[PDB]
This record gives sequence, C-alpha cells and structure tokens, in this order.
Amino acid sequence: QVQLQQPGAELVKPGASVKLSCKASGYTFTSYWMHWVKLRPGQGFEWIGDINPNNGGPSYNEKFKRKATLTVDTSSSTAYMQLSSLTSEDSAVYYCTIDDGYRFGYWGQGTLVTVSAAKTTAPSVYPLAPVCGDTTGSSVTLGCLVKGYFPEPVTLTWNSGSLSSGVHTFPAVLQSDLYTLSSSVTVTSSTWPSQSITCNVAHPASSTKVDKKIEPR
Amino acid sequence: QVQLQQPGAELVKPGASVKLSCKASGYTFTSYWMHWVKLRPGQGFEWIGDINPNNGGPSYNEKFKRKATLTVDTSSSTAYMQLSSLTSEDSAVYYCTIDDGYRFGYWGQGTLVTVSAAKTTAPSVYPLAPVCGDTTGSSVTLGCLVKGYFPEPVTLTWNSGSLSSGVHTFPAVLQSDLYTLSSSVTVTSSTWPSQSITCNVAHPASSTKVDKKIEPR
Amino acid sequence: TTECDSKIIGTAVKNNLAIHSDLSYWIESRLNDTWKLERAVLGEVKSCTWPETHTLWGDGILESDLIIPVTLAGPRSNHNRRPGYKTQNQGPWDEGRVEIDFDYCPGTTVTLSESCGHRGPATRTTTESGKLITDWCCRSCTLPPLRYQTDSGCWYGMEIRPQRHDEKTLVQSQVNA
Amino acid sequence: TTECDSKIIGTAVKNNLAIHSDLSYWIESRLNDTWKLERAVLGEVKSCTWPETHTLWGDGILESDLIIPVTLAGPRSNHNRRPGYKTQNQGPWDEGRVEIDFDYCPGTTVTLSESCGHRGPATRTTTESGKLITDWCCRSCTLPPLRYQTDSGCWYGMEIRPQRHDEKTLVQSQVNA
Amino acid sequence: DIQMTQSPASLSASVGETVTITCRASGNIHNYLAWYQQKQGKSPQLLVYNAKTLADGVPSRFSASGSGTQYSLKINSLQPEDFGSYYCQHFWSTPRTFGGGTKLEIKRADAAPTVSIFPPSSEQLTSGGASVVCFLNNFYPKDINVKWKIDGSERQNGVLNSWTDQDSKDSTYSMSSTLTLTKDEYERHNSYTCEATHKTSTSPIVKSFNRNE
Amino acid sequence: DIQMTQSPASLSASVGETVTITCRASGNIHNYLAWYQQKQGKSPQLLVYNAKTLADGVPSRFSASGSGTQYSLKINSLQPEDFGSYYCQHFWSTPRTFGGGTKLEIKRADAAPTVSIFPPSSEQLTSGGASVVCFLNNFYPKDINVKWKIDGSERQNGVLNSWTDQDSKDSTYSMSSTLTLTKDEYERHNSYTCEATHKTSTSPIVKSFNRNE
Repeated sequence: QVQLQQPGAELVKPGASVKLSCKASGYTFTSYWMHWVKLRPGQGFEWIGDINPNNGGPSYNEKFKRKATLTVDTSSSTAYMQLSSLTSEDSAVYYCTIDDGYRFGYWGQGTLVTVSAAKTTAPSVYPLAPVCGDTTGSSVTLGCLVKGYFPEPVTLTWNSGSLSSGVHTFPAVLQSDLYTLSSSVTVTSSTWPSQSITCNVAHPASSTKVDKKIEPR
Repeated sequence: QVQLQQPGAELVKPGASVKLSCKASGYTFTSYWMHWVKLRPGQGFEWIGDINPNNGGPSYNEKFKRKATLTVDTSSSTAYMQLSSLTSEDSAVYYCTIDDGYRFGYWGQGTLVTVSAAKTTAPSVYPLAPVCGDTTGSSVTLGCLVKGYFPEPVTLTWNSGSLSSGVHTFPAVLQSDLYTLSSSVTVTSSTWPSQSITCNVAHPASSTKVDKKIEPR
Repeated sequence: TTECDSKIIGTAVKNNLAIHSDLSYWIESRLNDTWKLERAVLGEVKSCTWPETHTLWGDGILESDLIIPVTLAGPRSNHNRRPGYKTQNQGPWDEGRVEIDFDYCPGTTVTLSESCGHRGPATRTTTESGKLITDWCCRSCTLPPLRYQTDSGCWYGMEIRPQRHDEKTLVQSQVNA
Repeated sequence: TTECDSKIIGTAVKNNLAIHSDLSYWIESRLNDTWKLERAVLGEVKSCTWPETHTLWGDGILESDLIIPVTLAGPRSNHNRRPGYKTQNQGPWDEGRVEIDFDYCPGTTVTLSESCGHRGPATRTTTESGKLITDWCCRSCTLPPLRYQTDSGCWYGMEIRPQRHDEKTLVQSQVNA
Repeated sequence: DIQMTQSPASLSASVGETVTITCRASGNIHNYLAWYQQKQGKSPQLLVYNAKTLADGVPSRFSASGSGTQYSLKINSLQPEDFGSYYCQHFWSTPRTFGGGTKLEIKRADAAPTVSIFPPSSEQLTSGGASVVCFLNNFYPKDINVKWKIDGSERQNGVLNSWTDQDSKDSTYSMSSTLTLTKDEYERHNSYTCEATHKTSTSPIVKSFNRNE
Repeated sequence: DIQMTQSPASLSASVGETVTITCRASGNIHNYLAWYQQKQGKSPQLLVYNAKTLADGVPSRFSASGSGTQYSLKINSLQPEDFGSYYCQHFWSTPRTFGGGTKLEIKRADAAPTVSIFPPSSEQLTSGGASVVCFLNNFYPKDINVKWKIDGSERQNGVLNSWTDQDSKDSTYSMSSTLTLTKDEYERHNSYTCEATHKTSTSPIVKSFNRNE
C-alpha cells in the first residue's frame, strides 16, 4: 500500500527555521518525483516545488526559492523541506504528494505549521452535563469543553472513538493567543447516565492526555 | 533634468497594506518602462517588476506576483506599487528606476518601508558638551545625542548645514523598539564656543524639529 | 553539464511537422489532435545539453515532463513530450543506437490498470533466454505505448511494466540519467 | 489577443542562420559574434500572436526586449532581439509593407550622444515636403542603426532621433502597439 | 505563468441535480489538467486526470471534459457525499498552479435547529471562569442567529461562535456558541438563556436555566 | 533563472593600485550586463552598460569587459572616491537579477583614533537617564576595541557601538560608543573612562572624567 507519512504539526517562532519531513512507503521511491504543496486559508493551494529521488535535483516555484529548500534521502525513502526565516505569512498546512502520471494521486496528511511568539499551553478540559432535572424527549446531549490551549491541534474522541454517531466537534477559535474548542454528543436517554460517557482530549504539543467523564448534576 | 521623486519613508503595521509612489520629471514619460527594485540588508537587490507607461501593462518577478501590484498614471507621470499583507520580511528600501537602454541610468532616492507593531515616538535630543576645564590641543569636539525614537529616519545637521566639515553622523541602532543615533563635530577652539554651534534634528514621522545649541559646561 | 556542438545542428518546423536534429539525433514531433512526440532516432546517445538557440517551444518547462532526458541531449521543448509519460531517465541508453516511437512491440499488448506495477527501469520484451513477454500493462499512461528499438531487441517505456509481475529473467536498463 | 494561423508557417534554424517565417513575415536572425536580429521582412503587418510551438529560443523573455512587438505577430524569441534597442511599439506599422534591417539610410548619419533626445515615434528621413534629414543621433543604441523601409521612404528606430532637434515638418509613426 | 481561474466560487444544489463547474487557464494547457476533491479536514483526492480520465474508484456519475483553456467537471445525480471543495490544477507548465476552488453545498430540506444549553462546570468555576455553552445542532440553511440573554438582558461581549461544515449524510449544519464570563459576573446574575433565530421560523428556539437551581 | 555570482565578496586595496572584480552568470547573458556603484546612504549610480560601455561622466580609469557568462570590471589607479559597494546586473532574461555585491575598501595608512569623552547632559539627567558617549574618530584599520571603566572596573552591559563607513577623503573610520545607565547608577560612582585599543598600539588611548567635577 502506498502512503506518505508526515508530522501532524510544528510550532516555530518567527524568524527561525523548521525542517518538514515526508516518509514514503509502499512503492519504488526513485520512480516518482516528490512535490510539496502549500495550503493556506484565503490563499488556496500553492505548488512549492519538487525533488528528484534519483539524483536529488530540485525544481522550485520561483516564489519559494529563498523560502524553501528541498532535499531528499533516497536510502530512507524520505523527502525534506526546510523553511527558513518564518513569518506569520508562512503559517499554513504543508502537504507532500507524488506525481504518479501528471496527477497528484497520492498525498500526505499535511503538516500544520504555526508561526507564533506565543507559548505552548496545556488545555483545560471541562465536562458539560445537562441542566438539573429532566431532559427533553428521549435523547440527551452531553458536551466537552477544551479551553486555553496553544497551539493547534487537539484531538477529541468519545469513549475512545467507540462513540462516533451523533458527535459534533467544532473547529477551534483563537482568542488572546489561546484556543477554544467544544464538542457535543447526542445519545439515547436509556444509555446515559446508565452507561459511562467520557471525552478524550489529546494535545501532543504539551504532551497532554485527559479523559473527562460526564457525570450528571 | 531627469529626476524620480518618492517619499523618504513609510511606516506600516504587519498584515496591512501600503502604496508607494514614484513621480517622474524631465522626460517623455511614455518612452521608458518603470522598474521597481527592492533593497534589503543581507538579501541584496531584487527586481520586483516593471510597468509600461503606454498601456499600463505590468510584468512581474514571479516571486513578487502576490506581494506587489504595479499601476501607473501616465497623465500625472506617476507610477505606483502596492505592497499588501506586509511582514517583517518586507521591511526594506524600495527604489524606482528607469531602463533608458538596457541599463538603470536613473534611480529614485528609495523609500524606506518599516513594518512593525511599535508606536511612533518623538526623539529626545541632548547636547554633548566637552568635559569641564580645558580641551586637548587647538581643536574641540562637540556631540549631539538623539535618543528614543521610532521609526527611521531622522536628519541631523550642524548650524542648519553651514557646518559640514569634521562631522561624523553615526547610523542609528535599534533597541527595545527605540532607535539611538549620535553625531560628532570637530571645530577649531577659536570658533567654539566663540561662535554658536547648534545641532538640528528632524523626525518627520512625529513631525519633530528640534534645534539644540551646544553650551559650555 | 556541457553543451552540444551547434555546428552540426538543424531544427525546423513547417506546417504540422517539427524536427530537432543533428548528425546523430532526429527528434520528430507532429500535430495530430495535439502537438506531441512522434518518433526519436538516436544514432548514438549523447551526453550534452541541447542549445536553447536551436530549441522550438521551450517556454516554462519542467524537465521531468520531457521524454528524452536533457542530460542526454534532449531538447528543452514541449515537442519533447508525450501524454501519459514522464522523463525516461531509465531508458535503454546503454544499448548504443536507440529509436523511440509509439506503437506496440510485436507479439505484445499493453493494458491500463491501477493494479499494474509502478514505473521502473525499461524492460525488454525478450528475456535473457530470448523468451517473449506478451502481457504488459500501465497505470496512467496513454496508447499507443512508448516503444524503444535497439540492436538487441524491443523495449517499453518506464511506465509500462510486465502484467505478469512474475517474470524470472528480465533484461532491464541499468542506466539512470 | 488572438493567435496567428499556423498552417502557413515555417520556422527553421540551420548552422548560423535562423528564420521565423510565414506567407507575410520573414524574420531572420544570424550568428555573427552573437545571435541577433539581422533582417525582418513584413509584407503586411499582422495583428495576432506568433505560436510558441513555432518559436525558437523563447525561454524567460521580457516582451519589452523584443524588436518586433508580439502584438504584431512578433515571435517571443531571443532571435527577435538586437543590442541597444527596446521593443518598437511606435514603428511605421501603418505604412503597409515594412522592412527592418541594420544599416544607414542613404545620406544620413547616426551618432552616439547623451545629449540626444530620448526615444520617440519612428521618424522618416524625409519631411512632408520631401526634404532629407541628414544628422541623426541616439543615447544608448548600437551601430549599425535600426532602419525601416516602407513604400513612402526610409525610417529609423525609435531610439534614433534627429540630431538637429529643430526640424519643422516631421513624418512620424502615429501607431502605438 | 499559467493562472487557473475557477468558477463558480461557491455553488448550492439539491440531491440528484446536475452540476457543472468550469476551469479556465490563462494559457493553453493541452489537456494536462487534474480535478481534485477535498473536504476539511482531509487531504485532497484525485478525481480526474488528463482532463477526461477518471481516477480509480470514482463513481460513474462523475465526468469531465474540455480542451485548450476551457475545462469542465460535471457531476450528474448529485449526492450528499459530493459536498466539499473542488479544485483544478494544470500539469502543463512550470510552476504548477491550482484553481481558486469551488465549494459545493448540498441544497436540502429546511431544518429547525436542536438547541441544548449547558451551565459552567464545577471545575471551571473552581478555576474562576464560567462558560455557558449552547449547541445548535442539525439545521439548514447554514445562516443562524444566536442571542444570549442574562436575566432577560442581551449580552454581546465574550461570545465565541463556531460552525461545522455541512454534514456528509443529512447535509445539515451545527454551531457552538460559548459565552465566557468571570465567576463573579456569573454569580452576579441568575437566569441564563440562549435563543436561536433561524430561517425556518420567526419564533426563536429557546433554551434556559437558573443558576441557583 | 539567471543567477549572478559576484567575486570577491569584499576587497581592500591601496590608492593607485589596479583592481579587478568579476561577475559570473549561471547562463549566457550575451553582453547584456550593467555595473553599478553604490555607497550608503545614496542610490546606485550606473557605471557600465552593455558590458563594455561606460556611462556618462565615468572617469577614464574605469574599464569593463567580458562575454558569455564571464565579465569583469577593472579600476586602474584606484582612488579614495571609488570606495563603496559594486554590483553587477544582467538585462538579458526575466527576471532581472543582481550580483551579491563587492565592497571596496581603500587600503591606507594606519591611523590612531582621536578619542573624546562626554558626560551625561543635564537634560537626560533630568529625565532620569545617563548616557556617557565616547567618540573614536579618524582611524585605520576599521577594527577597534572600546572598553568602558567605571571607578576602574570594566562595565560591559548597556554599551551601544556604531561604526561609520570609510571616509570618502582620508579613507579613515569613526565609531561611537554609548554607555547608557540610570541616573542612580551614574551617581553611584565617580570616575568614568573610555579606553580604545587599536592595531596602531598595544597601549590603550584613554579619555576619562570625574562626576563630581
């Protein structure tokens, strides 16, 4: 199976440099060129350039010539893109993908690069239980509130992913260099609080893993 | 006489946009293309692109395609370059020049663009008089200290420009979002303090014009 | 790294036919539906750079899209292109004389399938023992298939792999340009 | 804005001579010391785009360096260039037939001087009355001078202006491409 | 270079309806064009290459054509699945460039939002903060108004809203509103109310609670 | 594209000496090359165009040549004027690119620095700050060491140094050193000294004063 593996996120202070990686698996590495694409909200997609796995020869988008440096290790089947002198304008998601025939048929999951002077902060996770008394109808909605973290991303599941139906995870919102994310889950009243429902929040940037069980009020 | 006129400086907050101007004088405006060049310490010179005074058709360096927007008003013989979404990496001196025959024979004075969140601050000007007592030899050195201003530039003269010989004006140095500049002037002891010596400092950003006379201690 | 001798060179396009040639090379692209490479005769594979002064249609080109490698005196030309095929760095360039065109090798067939192997070194249609390989395939190429012809036999483009992935003694290109 | 008919077109370079031609145009550049435009015959000035497929040496070109305007079917080619001259947007293109080359108009002379006027509309060597203008100049051009030839007389390139800045009845191009 | 201008920028269409999105190149790209589909937060999937060739696993309801500078991706019998952004990219010249994109809405039934209200947790109250959360789930169309009322009076500052993308199955929307107060400001009042004004009705859908209860 | 690599990056030469700076292009630029001279803080002046053609007003001691990818600017009988940075730029293809540059030093006589010391002004003292300024004027070579001594003990923090460019006439250098203290820290001590260690002598050139004098 063909897959491209790259880190989920990278935090880097302005003016500094970071090196993104792309580990290829499941195909003859030298056969396909390795392209890098930039995705930023508002700017859309931008082809950064490619690297030749055979000779290590790069071809750049003229715009990214002084910004990005493309290198390759054929032995380990891994491509590298070094972004130097980073600004807030370089905060985006960086994909690596292969051209398997004048087409980007195989992409990576993309590396979310955040450029900020703000400090890494562990999230506070709060269980959101329904108001006291009964609950409307035969269905109950529970919530989970992740507050005051930096940077992106966080991962929120319900019962370790066992509970996926009726789940709405809302995109984080930044305020004063701190993110706020929330999630809801609607289950039948016959299942809660009869069966335990726990929200699982992970913030790899601060090495945080918090499980919060939703207890009735 | 051929001359290109452009503002000495522009201060613009990060993420914002600024429009630089270039007023041409002394030649048939439509005859020569209008080129824009970027000069940044460490990066050297960078050709941004040109505009055709005849039809208003631009040709961009591919690197500056999303950064700069070249326009022209033939009627007023003025060219414009709009820089949008500015970062600290866009802090440089921007020249406008004409190609009078595969050569940039006529340049402008260049516009110093500063991108910073720091606030405009008027300078404090202090007269630097020699230590009490006598002065070594038959020559005396006076000084002028400009402290705590932002942004660049400031202009410092001696006796409204009538005193230029033996003058050393030192390049400003930034510290904690505030600049510090100094200047020395060496005259014969028979002229100082017998004749008045005043340093004239102008900081257009804060509309400041300060004359400081050097008095003996 | 070095540039070819431009004394023995001739490039010409007239009507619907375009030819980049010299004493050894004869690279012909034709307009039928679209402009694409039709046939390239390489009397002896060179190792120099084709001069831009004698290059037709060489605006904004990514070298990985050029059928004949620029390091092998392939013209930086959009005429040096063919739909469904990337640069042929691993073609039979060490066989001396080589002729590229677009047709089927005798007794062979090429099929489109995502199952087919990814592009590799150019494989000859006959084994070391001389046995013919009949069933070939490709993932995202176009037909008729890219075909090499050398003194030792008939080859297919890098994109084209043997459908029966299970061939024992393959004759494949060992050069990487 | 539109592209020229590529059915009647022929572009060819052999040895030291390069020619971009069709039924009306015959654009010849030669290698002597360097590759530069030698002579362009325009039977009738076109208003279309010369196809890149039939363009030699068209890599990384700034259109303002091309002698024959691309809007006037001038090839985006470094062959379409000449040292000391920018694009000739204000040449005598409304005179019907026009022939560009590099030689002196009979009875005229061209001198290099920074004093000379900046480039303007192409001026004919003869006035409306038919009087000949002998003394010409230029600021940063090269010699021999850019020369036009039409049915109504002989012209000079935009860079070249009358040295006697004080000419009364000038015949100048009124077109701006 | 080659610039890809894509149209329409956004489009809304019902299930089963036929849609066509166009891609225009500033120069002739000679059928070297690919269509990708991407819906956040996943990576883009190859739909079409060579302008008219479908990628593997792409349903028969997808088609694509065009030549020169004009190309078109046509979806017949639109499905709730086919929501998300669609991009076009050329493989003709360098640099490679992409279209601006086209977000596809699944136009559907109008749906009233399901509103739920949530008082601050004891943990957050321990921390000295107090966020009241209002969930507006499974509604259509996307535009909706959330009004917070404290003791009957509208509160505007400290409100954080967040919409989800269109649901892959029922094509509905969900939004979260978070009113963040200090513990003292929270204890200063009693009644807390969230009201949802939507297209489906001029009557606000209301959820409320009291602090000392 | 076309990349201009210029050499040497920096060069120092005496008056009257013959210097040659080279410019190499990544591709053949066909004598479409210009040489500019720039000395801060002025705008660059055109020296040469078409590789071998001098601009107007350029002295006869300047020459330039080359072809293909190799070009050279030669200055015969170097003058103190000709200090500053020299740049090469091609006019062959797009985009236009410049050389990295070559700073020209006028190598000259070794010169001891003229040192002057300045106590804080009454105005700055009124403001609560206290800067002591030391001027090291007209010296060569450029490298020089400034040591601040308060009551005999070296002070390192709060020191701001600034060199000037090489003088257009005597080819010398000047640097300014500013020791910024608080008013209290300034009044905490008495003797203030600046010492200049230069190549010309191992003996420091010293200027000093006392606060209560």
